[PDB]
Amino acid sequence: KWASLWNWFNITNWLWYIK
Repeated sequence: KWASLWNWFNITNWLWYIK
């Protein structure tokens, strides 16, 4: 299902900190 959009939607929180 559309449950394959949150696994990355939460990454933009820490990954944004990594970059």
